[PDB]
Amino acid sequence: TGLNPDGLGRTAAFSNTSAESVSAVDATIDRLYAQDRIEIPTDSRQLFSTRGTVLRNFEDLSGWTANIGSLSAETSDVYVGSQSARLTASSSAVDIRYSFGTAQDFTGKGFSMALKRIDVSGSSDSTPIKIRLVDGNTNYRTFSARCRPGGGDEWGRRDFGFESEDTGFDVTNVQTMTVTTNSRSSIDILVDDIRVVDSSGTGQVIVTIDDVHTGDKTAAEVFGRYGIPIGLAANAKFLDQSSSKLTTQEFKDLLAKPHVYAVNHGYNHYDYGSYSIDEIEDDVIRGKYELQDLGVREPNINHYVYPSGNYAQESIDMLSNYHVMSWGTGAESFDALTPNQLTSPWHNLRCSFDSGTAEAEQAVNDAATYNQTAHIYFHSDNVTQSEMESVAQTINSADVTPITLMDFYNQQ
Amino acid sequence: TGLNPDGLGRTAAFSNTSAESVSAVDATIDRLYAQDRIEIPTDSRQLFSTRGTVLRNFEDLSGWTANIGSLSAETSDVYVGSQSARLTASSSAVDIRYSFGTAQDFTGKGFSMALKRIDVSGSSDSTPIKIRLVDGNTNYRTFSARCRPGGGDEWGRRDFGFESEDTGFDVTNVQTMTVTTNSRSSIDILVDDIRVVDSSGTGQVIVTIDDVHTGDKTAAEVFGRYGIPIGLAANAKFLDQSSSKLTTQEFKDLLAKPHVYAVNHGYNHYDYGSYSIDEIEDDVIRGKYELQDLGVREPNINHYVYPSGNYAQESIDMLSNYHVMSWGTGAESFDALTPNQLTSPWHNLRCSFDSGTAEAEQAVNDAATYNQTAHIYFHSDNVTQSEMESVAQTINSADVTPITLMDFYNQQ
Amino acid sequence: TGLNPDGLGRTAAFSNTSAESVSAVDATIDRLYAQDRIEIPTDSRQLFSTRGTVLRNFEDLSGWTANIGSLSAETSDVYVGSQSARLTASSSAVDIRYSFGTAQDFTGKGFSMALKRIDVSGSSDSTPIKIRLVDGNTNYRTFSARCRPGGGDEWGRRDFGFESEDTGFDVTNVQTMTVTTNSRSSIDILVDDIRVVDSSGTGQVIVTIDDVHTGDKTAAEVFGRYGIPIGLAANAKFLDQSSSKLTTQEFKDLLAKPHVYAVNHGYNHYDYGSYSIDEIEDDVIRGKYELQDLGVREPNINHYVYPSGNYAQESIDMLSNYHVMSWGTGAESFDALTPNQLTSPWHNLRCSFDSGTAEAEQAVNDAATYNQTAHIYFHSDNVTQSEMESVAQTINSADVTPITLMDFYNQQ
Amino acid sequence: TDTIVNVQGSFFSASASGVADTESLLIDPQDAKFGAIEIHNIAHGGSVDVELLTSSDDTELVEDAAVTLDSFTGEGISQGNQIEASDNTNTYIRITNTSGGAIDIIATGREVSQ
Amino acid sequence: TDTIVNVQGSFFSASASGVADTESLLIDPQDAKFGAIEIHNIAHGGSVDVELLTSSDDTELVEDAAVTLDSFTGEGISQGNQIEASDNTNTYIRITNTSGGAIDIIATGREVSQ
Amino acid sequence: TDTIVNVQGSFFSASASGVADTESLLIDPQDAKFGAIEIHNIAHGGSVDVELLTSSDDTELVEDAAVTLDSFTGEGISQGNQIEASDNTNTYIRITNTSGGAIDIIATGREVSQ
Amino acid sequence: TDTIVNVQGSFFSASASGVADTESLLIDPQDAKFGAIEIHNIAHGGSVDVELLTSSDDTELVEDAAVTLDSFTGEGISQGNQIEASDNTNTYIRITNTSGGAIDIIATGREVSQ
Amino acid sequence: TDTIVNVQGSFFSASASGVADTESLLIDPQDAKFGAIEIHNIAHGGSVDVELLTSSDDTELVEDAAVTLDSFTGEGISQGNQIEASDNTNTYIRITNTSGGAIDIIATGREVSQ
Amino acid sequence: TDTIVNVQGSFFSASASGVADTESLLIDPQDAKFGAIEIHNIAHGGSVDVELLTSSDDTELVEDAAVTLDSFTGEGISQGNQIEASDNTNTYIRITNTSGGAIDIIATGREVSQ
Ligand SMILES: [Mg+2]
Ligand SMILES: [Mg+2]
Ligand SMILES: [Mg+2]
Ligand SMILES: [Mg+2]
Ligand SMILES: [Mg+2]
Ligand SMILES: [Mg+2]
Ligand SMILES: [Mg+2]
Ligand SMILES: [Mg+2]
Ligand SMILES: [Mg+2]
Ligand SMILES: [Mg+2]
Ligand SMILES: [Mg+2]
Ligand SMILES: [Mg+2]
Ligand SMILES: [Mg+2]
Ligand SMILES: [Mg+2]
Ligand SMILES: [Mg+2]
Ligand SMILES: [Mg+2]
Ligand SMILES: [Mg+2]
Ligand SMILES: [Mg+2]
Ligand SMILES: [Mg+2]
Ligand SMILES: [Mg+2]
Ligand SMILES: [Mg+2]
Ligand SMILES: [Zn+2]
Ligand SMILES: [Zn+2]
Ligand SMILES: [Zn+2]
Repeated sequence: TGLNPDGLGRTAAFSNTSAESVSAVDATIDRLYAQDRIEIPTDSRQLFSTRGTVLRNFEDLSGWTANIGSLSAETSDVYVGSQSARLTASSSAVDIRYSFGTAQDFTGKGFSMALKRIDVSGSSDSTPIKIRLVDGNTNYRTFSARCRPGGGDEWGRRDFGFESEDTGFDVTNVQTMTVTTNSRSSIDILVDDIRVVDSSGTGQVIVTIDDVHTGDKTAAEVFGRYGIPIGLAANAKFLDQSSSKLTTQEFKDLLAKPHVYAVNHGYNHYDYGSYSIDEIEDDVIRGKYELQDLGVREPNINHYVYPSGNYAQESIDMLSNYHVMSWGTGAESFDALTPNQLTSPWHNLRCSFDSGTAEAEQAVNDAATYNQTAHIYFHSDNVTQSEMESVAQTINSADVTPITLMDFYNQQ
Repeated sequence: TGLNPDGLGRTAAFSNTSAESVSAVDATIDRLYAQDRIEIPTDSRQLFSTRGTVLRNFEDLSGWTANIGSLSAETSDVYVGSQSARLTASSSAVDIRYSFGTAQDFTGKGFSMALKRIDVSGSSDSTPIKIRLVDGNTNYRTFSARCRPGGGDEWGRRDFGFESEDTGFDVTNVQTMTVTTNSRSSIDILVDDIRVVDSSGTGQVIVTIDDVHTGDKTAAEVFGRYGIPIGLAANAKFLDQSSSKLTTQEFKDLLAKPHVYAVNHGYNHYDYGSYSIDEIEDDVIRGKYELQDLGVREPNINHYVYPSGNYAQESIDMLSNYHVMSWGTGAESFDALTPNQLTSPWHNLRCSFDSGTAEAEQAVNDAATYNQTAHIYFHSDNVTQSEMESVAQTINSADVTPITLMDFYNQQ
Repeated sequence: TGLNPDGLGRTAAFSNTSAESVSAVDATIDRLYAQDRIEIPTDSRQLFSTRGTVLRNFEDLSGWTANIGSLSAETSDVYVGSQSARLTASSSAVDIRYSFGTAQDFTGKGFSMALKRIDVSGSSDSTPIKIRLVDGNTNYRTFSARCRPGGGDEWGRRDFGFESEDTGFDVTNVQTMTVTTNSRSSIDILVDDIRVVDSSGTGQVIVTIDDVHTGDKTAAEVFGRYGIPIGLAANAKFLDQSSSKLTTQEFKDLLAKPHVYAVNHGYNHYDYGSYSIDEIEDDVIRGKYELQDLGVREPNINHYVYPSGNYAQESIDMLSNYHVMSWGTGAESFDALTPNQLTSPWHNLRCSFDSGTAEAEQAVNDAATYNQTAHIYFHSDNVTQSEMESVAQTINSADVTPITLMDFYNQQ
Repeated sequence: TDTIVNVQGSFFSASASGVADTESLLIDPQDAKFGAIEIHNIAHGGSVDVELLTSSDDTELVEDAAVTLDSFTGEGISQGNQIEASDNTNTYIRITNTSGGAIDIIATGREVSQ
Repeated sequence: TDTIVNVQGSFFSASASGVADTESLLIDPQDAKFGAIEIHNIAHGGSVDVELLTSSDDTELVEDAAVTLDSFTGEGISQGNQIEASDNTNTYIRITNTSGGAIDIIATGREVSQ
Repeated sequence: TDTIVNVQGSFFSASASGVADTESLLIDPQDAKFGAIEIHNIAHGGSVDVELLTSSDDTELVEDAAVTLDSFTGEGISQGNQIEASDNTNTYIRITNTSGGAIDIIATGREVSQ
Repeated sequence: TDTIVNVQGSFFSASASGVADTESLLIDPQDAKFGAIEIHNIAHGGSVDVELLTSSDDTELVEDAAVTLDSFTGEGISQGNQIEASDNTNTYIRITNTSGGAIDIIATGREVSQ
Repeated sequence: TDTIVNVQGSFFSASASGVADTESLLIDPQDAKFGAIEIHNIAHGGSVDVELLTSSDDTELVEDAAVTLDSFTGEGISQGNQIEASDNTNTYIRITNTSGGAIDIIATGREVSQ
Repeated sequence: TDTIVNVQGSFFSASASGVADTESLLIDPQDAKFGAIEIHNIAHGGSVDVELLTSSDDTELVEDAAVTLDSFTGEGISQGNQIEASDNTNTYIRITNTSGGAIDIIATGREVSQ
């Protein structure tokens, strides 16, 4: 045992102690048996923000022409440097254009931009925001991301997915760069810091299945037929609730398959805006420890997927204590798509094939063609087996590597 | 001190506590002094299983011809997908052939396959299993791995080492691939999921020395003459036992050299099948903490080497709580050899030069030529200084990077 | 709560405990809330030492000609192998030359060497040590590092920064290499193990600012203009001390910017040689936990910068419990410069622009040209805004990727 | 000097078998000879909430102050308590089943003087 | 030798239902028969600050020394305390509500001799 | 003032050698002079389940309430317990072998007054 | 057998309001009726050093042995001490302010026999 | 009320110098005045196994039940035990050397009443 | 029932100022009125080794058994000990300076009956 430690207050030398909860300021442990971390040491929020090189800094707006809408310097609400750009429009889109002094080559370059949504209103409270490269022949290549409430409430980086290309576009002969939105009754969005990253590596696909429906068993067989890794975005409370959900044993059996892994989706699927940050934090923590009891270990359980796709910087800040990366939701091909190098592990979306496979299959083909990572997702209750097979055959036939979220984060 | 924490049961506010053993359900620690981990957060067992792309799928056996032996669908005992392949033979080898619809280019591609041994009997209870590529001129390139009891008792991936090549083989013009075994009185082995990984990087060599013999001092000098890293697969009980073993000070002095590192081999060398899983777990845990007291720290002490090369999925499951990677034993050149990207960190072998340097030197030359990683090993009591010099000169003269196990695992 | 744990001595079953300090031999924790590590599991000291391949071995000194000074075998004080080389001179430089049997190509190769300073005296107790490559036309390319007291007191690897090149130097046609020093009254230095690493990647720049002066706010704006990452080498005691130092809120506001990160510089800037190792250890530990309270997290807080650039192997050994990497100080372009692959994360320097930007700007241009990493630094009280702007514009216009220390260490 | 052997003061227990899903064991210090109790152990055959109540009435429980002290999950023993109650201060301890099924509750401790 | 059964000394409690947002339970050792108390338990129906006060006056609280001992958050029990107060040393324990709403506070312990 | 030397109250133990695989040591407070016990130590020669039982009968064990307190694995000592039982409250402690073979069980503690 | 109710021995406290920056509360066991004390609690309104001193003089503090026991930072309570002092062994406890400003110190515990 | 000073009950110790490699200190409660003991401290000059034994014989050790309680490695003190033994229940504590060489063993504690 | 106030048993201390580098405070239970001691506190002005010794002689220390209990580094207090010694069992506690310079040692505790 020894004698009691040095100090005043209650001091004690013990042999063996058992506790439910221990709080310590300092803990000196000679040999640690604590594989199940709740709090992770890594803060991922700003690690990737400065990867690649700054293309457009917006520190001088003279090089930019407002084609439609209006452009002004923002000098108090600044992401990076002395200033950022305010993009403003009434009953119109904004389209701002930068002509390069010389032809640019953007072969295998991926695009990223800092964004804050002040106001968007009209048909929607959100817009696609597009980075759009123009060649000598006025062909466009469009990459896009979403300026939504919640995720856009504070400055955050979007990594732009390929959207569209005009036939014969020459990426070696880029003359002009364009930042543009859809038309809305009001637009007020801040941009800064367009970044270029190397994305010359092979195209990649990540598949996730949400909310632990019974159909995940047929999914595991179908994506198994091509060795495509599946992430189960798992809510541990949902296990054994009903015949429509996996049993605990079925879930453990799925995770024992070499291509199925689990990521946290909160114990009871508490989404941002529907619950307090404290309730969501408890849901996140309980999801983590319950999945750890089910045998989901470190690299896997460091990933989260936002319940209902809802998030903000508030939730990211909380989640960053527990997880390194998270994913939202979208319904179009470019939502799946990011460069192979991220600049935010928190603001990226996934493309649903719950409502038809076309956008997700388009994303997989585009990931192959334009050297990007496509993250596609579904709930297995919404998708028929022949639809899963269509997607899985699309992934097999495309020039993509299907990967885990763990692999994707370890690449950053 | 503060007042006692919230709750019923025995609650206590302390200043300073000392304990031999602490059990907690949850521990909140503001500042952690716990560099010496026993139980590691990372589960490596299935991380690498889905790397690369599936080449051969076995979901349709129509594309395969049984040249010798027999081939049938296994739909009940499936690794990946709807089915796997049963390879069966009586008093013969099995050789199954897939003809490609078009010429394949496998330059810098490494091969991996899922395997389960049901029954092998005759001359041996084990077989080499061979992936052969055959070109337009019927030249073969053979890669191989071992289907053994213990390690083959459950589904696990083998990463195939280069074995042999016919002169003038064109890897850009592969027309057929073959899965084949040696001849045995009975063969019953399941295969699934042949995977292709990129292995276009430089060739690599890992050298390990087992069982902490006194000859490790001369080894450190010899491999030191070319800056080749040595891993000591260390049993901490063996230190100071006899003149034939390193002293504790000699071992610490060896680890202070920039090219010598230690990996765990269990405190007292408890091998699978000779002891219970519980006794081996204790040996593993004690090996880890005793080596940590000797100053062996995290990336190094996350590696284990199987005592006597004995393992099964049972031991892998236990070891995965403590280690990220482990290595078995073999005596032929292809046993050293893996692609630079693994798909299992648990099922791969090392080549002995205890009984002559020829196979190990062959492996080093083949690693250089065919862009693979060779893991070679010895006990320093079995090997003369002039044999170590032969091997070390072979590594120096070959186009290989000699690397640590830490480097190799951090590449995965 | 349960019944008391197994054992003699004071055993206890608790619900909830609170403590200031907990000491345990074994701690089994089911769910760990301990993101704030003081003591890190990773020992970085010798991980990188065996990167790349040995070029020059010193195991046979016959291949070396002493042009000036003298060369002898050291067989007792050996870094690697059977021997190392003693370089000795009286009132002269040492210059030793190895002629290659065939022309070498060193395109994109970085150079590293093991070094120990026994004695240097005269104009200085230190010398530049230079690796020169010489081509068929007798053009030199010089790479250099510093042989200093403290950092040179024990065997350690230097990663050689580009210094100078003769016009028309052909790196594809290297005929001879030289190891050379400046002239001194006495030189006695040991060398071993010249290593070649691949450094063919893009050039890189790391910027650090020391000692948390108020001018870090203007620095953050200026380097922000081009999205260049700033590491603040932070002493937490200095915050709020005086108007010349950042406030705690200002510091937190700086770290909230996407391009500003913090690394440890000790709580109260205790440098080696001025204080005991124990006092410096306390400073390091306190610096770590105080910065952790300010929200600095794992990858960031695993970096240290030596106070006043002072270090020795004694300090490295202590620091290796807490940090993975540390940086010293220099005033010349080659001090900034390392290959992109290190072989020591402890012995490398940074170039000051406190006393004029010329050497740092030279380093940035050289990093771009010769595919190296430049680490440049300043105190923001010594540097005017126009000087920061000159440097930041130099970094923006050069073919370098500006990176974090975290990025740089994760590349190794 | 005088030597005396000290035997420890009066044992107290309250128990109930087969307490239904939301029912409770009411530990009443009126059942103690000394009229006050200190519960040391709660053996819980399943999940329970422990609650400390003051009554408005000297003899019956009519809830004034009530604090839910803690929740216990599953089967076990809460050893090492000092939850205290007296008749004169009208304090009651309620252990309420929360298991979703019938459980056995045994609470033990010591009588204390008022 | 003589055998004696030791029953433990006088139970003490202070309680208040529905203590308003910033109001307090003043635990006064003048209410003890022995004129000193040791509080073992604080059952807190919501967040509270616990405070130890010396009075200038022998009989009323006029604050001299005051130390805020600890803050408790939410509902529960602070078991295993030994916060001590006496009349003659004019020591008071104040448990102050901080919940943002009305709470029940029950403090229990033992009387101690002066 | 009077000085008295306090020697601690009556030692209690129950023991059994070679308890068969699923058999048990029944610790009965009827064997205590004071009719109540507090077990401090359970020395277990192999794996055991500890169980606290109330009887319907004043003198024999007919199970009413039963709670399995804890499971001990292998050989050792559960030191520092306060599991309590009395005759009048018909409380029994059962230590049941679970080892798969014969074991020695020794339980020690103190007699308490009813 | 005889039943006796044990009330715990004499409460002791020392206190000072507004102790200046480097001033101290001298806890003197001469102020105890029994001439020895055991301090259990130190409530510290700010940072303090606690120091145990032996005097050369039977009645006044003239420092012989002095050991600085521990340093407390900020406001709180050091609960669960047993720092002991007696008049006959000329032992004093000094609690010295280190806060940089005026603080309240309250120390509580028990009188012990010499 | 009556004030009494409580001095703690009879000190007990067993000791042996130079206990050979596999020899033992037999702590026998027959050596206690009250015939029962509670060992608090085991000071072990090297590695020891501690063992609790019941005898078949009232006066000599003939092993019935034996449980190896715990193993101590190297030199130190096992403080805070309550291993208990009595003459009438024929309980012995054996501390067996396991060091590979001669050691000093000192066990201290308190006599308890039977 | 009878109420008695229990004041705790006789305070014991041993102290030495300016103990030289390798010298020691010998705590001798012969100095206790009851002839046995339990040391609770060791206040150490610098590094010390604590050692428990049995003497061959009834009245003087001639080392028989000796065990080095623990080593304390720097200045502080080892609070909450129960190291025990008696005259009749010839047990001594030696606190030996190891600081490299002169230190103050204060040991406090309680007298225990033999
Ligand atoms: Mg800007
Ligand atoms: Mg298959
Ligand atoms: Mg050498
Ligand atoms: Mg009443
Ligand atoms: Mg109420
Ligand atoms: Mg009344
Ligand atoms: Mg008064
Ligand atoms: Mg005040
Ligand atoms: Mg008065
Ligand atoms: Mg009865
Ligand atoms: Mg029942
Ligand atoms: Mg009755
Ligand atoms: Mg006096
Ligand atoms: Mg002094
Ligand atoms: Mg006197
Ligand atoms: Mg007897
Ligand atoms: Mg037996
Ligand atoms: Mg008898
Ligand atoms: Mg004597
Ligand atoms: Mg001796
Ligand atoms: Mg005698
Ligand atoms: Zn969901
Ligand atoms: Zn071995
Ligand atoms: Zn500095």
